[PDB]
Amino acid sequence: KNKCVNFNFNGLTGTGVLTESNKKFLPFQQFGRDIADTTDAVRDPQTL
Amino acid sequence: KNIDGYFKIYSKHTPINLVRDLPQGFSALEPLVDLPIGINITRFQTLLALHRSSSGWTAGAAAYYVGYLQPRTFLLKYNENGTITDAVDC
Amino acid sequence: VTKFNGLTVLPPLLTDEMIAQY
Amino acid sequence: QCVNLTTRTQLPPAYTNSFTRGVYYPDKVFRSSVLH
Repeated sequence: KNKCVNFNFNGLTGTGVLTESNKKFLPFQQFGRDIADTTDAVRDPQTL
Repeated sequence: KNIDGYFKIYSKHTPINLVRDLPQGFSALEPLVDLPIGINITRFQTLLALHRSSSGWTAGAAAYYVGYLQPRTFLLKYNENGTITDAVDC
Repeated sequence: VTKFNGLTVLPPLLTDEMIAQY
Repeated sequence: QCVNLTTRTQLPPAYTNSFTRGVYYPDKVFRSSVLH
């Protein structure tokens, strides 16, 4: 995190920088999108 | 439901206290697993239990409901926690 | 009264304090 | 195997009325205080 680098996630592929948050994902969801239909929140596949 | 060979299983568990009628409330069915079977499903059955102290068996006390889905437009209202709280049929 | 997909929102020249000064 | 249960009684399939049942998650996308 905290670095603009290239990422390849399950629902988003591109360049971004990860920051801390306080959201709580559901156990079946892997990524989240905003109102603008843009993926801005993902989940680590190993760490909760 | 089956989407191009990928079988989806949704589930929801909640305590009730009734005899016949369903509650007039709302609940969101979350997915449980994902089974890539790659086959087509047209018919189905339901497992039931029987007891006897295959024609003289006796069942217990249970009930279930079977419905039919329709491809209509529905709205999804999410809260701050990301759960579906309301639904609007158009 | 009642984000990074190429839509840039520019701030105005006069802020909310400068409206109350006029 | 081929023996059917003889202690069964055929009943008419009566129906009931549901209010807001039958809504699930169509995808694995997280949302927050929005509506789609």
